[PDB]
This record gives sequence, C-alpha cells and structure tokens, in this order.
Amino acid sequence: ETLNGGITDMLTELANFEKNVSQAIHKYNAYRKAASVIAKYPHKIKSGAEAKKLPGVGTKIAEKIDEFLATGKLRKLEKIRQDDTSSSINFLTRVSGIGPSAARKFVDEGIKTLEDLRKNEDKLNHHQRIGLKYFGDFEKRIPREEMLQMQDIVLNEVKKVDSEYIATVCGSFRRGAESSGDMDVLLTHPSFTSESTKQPKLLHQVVEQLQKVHFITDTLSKGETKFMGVCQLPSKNDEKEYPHRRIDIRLIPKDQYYCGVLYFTGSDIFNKNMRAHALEKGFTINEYTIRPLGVTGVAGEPLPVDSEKDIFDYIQWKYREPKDRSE
DNA sequence: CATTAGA
DNA sequence: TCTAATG
Ligand SMILES: [K+]
Ligand SMILES: [K+]
Repeated sequence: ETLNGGITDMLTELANFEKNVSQAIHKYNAYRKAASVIAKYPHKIKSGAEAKKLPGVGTKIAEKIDEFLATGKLRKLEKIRQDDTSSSINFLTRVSGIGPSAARKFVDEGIKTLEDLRKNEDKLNHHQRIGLKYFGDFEKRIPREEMLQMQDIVLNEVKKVDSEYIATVCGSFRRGAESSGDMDVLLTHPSFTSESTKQPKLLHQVVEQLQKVHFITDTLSKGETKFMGVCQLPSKNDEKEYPHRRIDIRLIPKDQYYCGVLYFTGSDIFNKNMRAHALEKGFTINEYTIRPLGVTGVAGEPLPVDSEKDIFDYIQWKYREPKDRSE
C-alpha cells in the first residue's frame, strides 16, 4: 500500500504504456500481474533479486526494480514520458470515443492535438464529434448540488410518462459523494422482466420525454436497453449556462433491479466484501441475482428479490444505507 | 463483460 | 461479421 509503492507505480506506468502506445497486450499483461504481486508482498523489496523470487517477476522486470531502487528514476520511463508520440496518444484518448486504436491511427495521420481534430472533424464519427464538442464539459466534475437538480428532473418526466416506472440514480451519488463524474440512471418496469419479451419502447418513451423538454441534448448511442447520452440543466435566468453532462439510462427486467441497483451502487469494495460473505452465508451474488449455493460445488436457482433488503436478509447481514456502503 | 456503432 | 469503445 506504500511500502511497495514506487515499484507498483513505475510498473503500472510501464504497463499502461505497452498497452496504449504499443500493442503489447502481453508485456502489458505482464507488468500487471507483477505490479499486482509485488503489491501484496509484505516486505520492502530491497532488490530485483528479492523481487524476482516472486511469481510473474522475471528478469525483465527485476532489472527494472534494481534501476529504480538504485536511482530514483528509470530511463525507459524517462524516455516514454518525453516521447511526443506516446504523449500524443495519451491525450487523444481523453476524447470520448477515442480508444487507443483510434489514437494511434490519428497520430499516424498526424492529428496530434485538439486543434487537429477540429480541422479534421470529418475523420471523426458522431460519438467522437460529440466528445470533441464537449471536451471541456466532459472532463469537469458534477457537483452533487447539480446531481440533485438532475435527479429531480429525471424522476419527474419518468413519472409523467408512466407512473409504473421505477428509476434510481446509482453510483457514488447514491453513496453520498460530494460530486460525481456522470449520471447513471437504472431503469425498470413491472411489465419487463427476464422472460417478458422486451418492450424496446420502455426505454424509448423515456428518452423521448427527456429530449422533449430539453434535458437530453445528444445521443452517443441508443439501443433497446441501454441509452448513452449528454444532458444539460436549464440555463437559468442567464449569466450562467450549465456544462454539458454525460448521462446513461439502462432498462432492466424488474425481476433483477435491486441486485443491479445493489451492485452499481458500489462501492467496488463494499461489493466484493458483501459478495465474499454471501459465499460463506451459502450464496452467490452478481449484477443480476442471488442464488443459493449447493454442496456439489456450485448450484443455481435465483432467489426472489423485491428490495435491497431481501438480498441483505438472505445473507443475514446488517442493512447498510448506501451512505455507508463505502466498504 | 455485455451492449452499441460502424464498416 | 468483427472489432472498437463504454461502463
Ligand atoms: K519468479
Ligand atoms: K476516450
């Protein structure tokens, strides 16, 4: 957590690089298990050699550990950090809709900057255009105070359209968080669950609503179960318009809401942890259900859930307000 | 780890 | 169809 710190950081620096700038999925995957394993290790690595005894720790990496231990740096890292191409790649990547694969390509064509991409809007797809369009706004955090204004609007139309809907804004928003990165609305309806052959409209009606009143302003991608957009709070009585915000709405079979909600509410740890416990408690939990364990090794058979409680009850735990689902 | 775009 | 990009 801090004793193996630099080593793990150096290493991830390294991994991240192969994966992006290079297409070394392997080396990339290499640096990762290593950083992983050096990370668990309970002692101060004092040398490659010592490290080296670890699993995943080969000669390539150990060598790296010595240099880093030896001097407070590493050339390779110094070199990559300098590297205009790689730099270029790292940056393009901040554009929404630009993964590495596109970053490389663009670079190749020589589009290394924001300005570049503008001049070349034509080489970009809708998602990418939008992302470009909102590069600043997308990068900016969402203050809760705003999160409260968006949530408010959202539940309102949802309800106007059909009173049968159930919506929930998940994420750190749900867990307290002073600000968030984007809004995640989990949607469902009684008339749609596991079997009941869809109702693509169910997603549609809603988006259409939000659009109709100018809450939604663009669509990144819209499918029958997952819509991915951009929204904006009504710019007041002037002098202050709101930043463009990413939103995602997703339909869910009512018979799997709460686990979904559960899950998506996080946190990553509270989850893993509550999850590990259902194992003892004789269960299995995942983004959609909760099944009882069967001695033979594994088992099936989804228990029925009507609320975040049911899941709790089942693993015979203390109901945890989202607020403190921190871990 | 599953859903969407796009070519 | 595959492959990229999100989350
Ligand atoms: K080893
Ligand atoms: K990106």
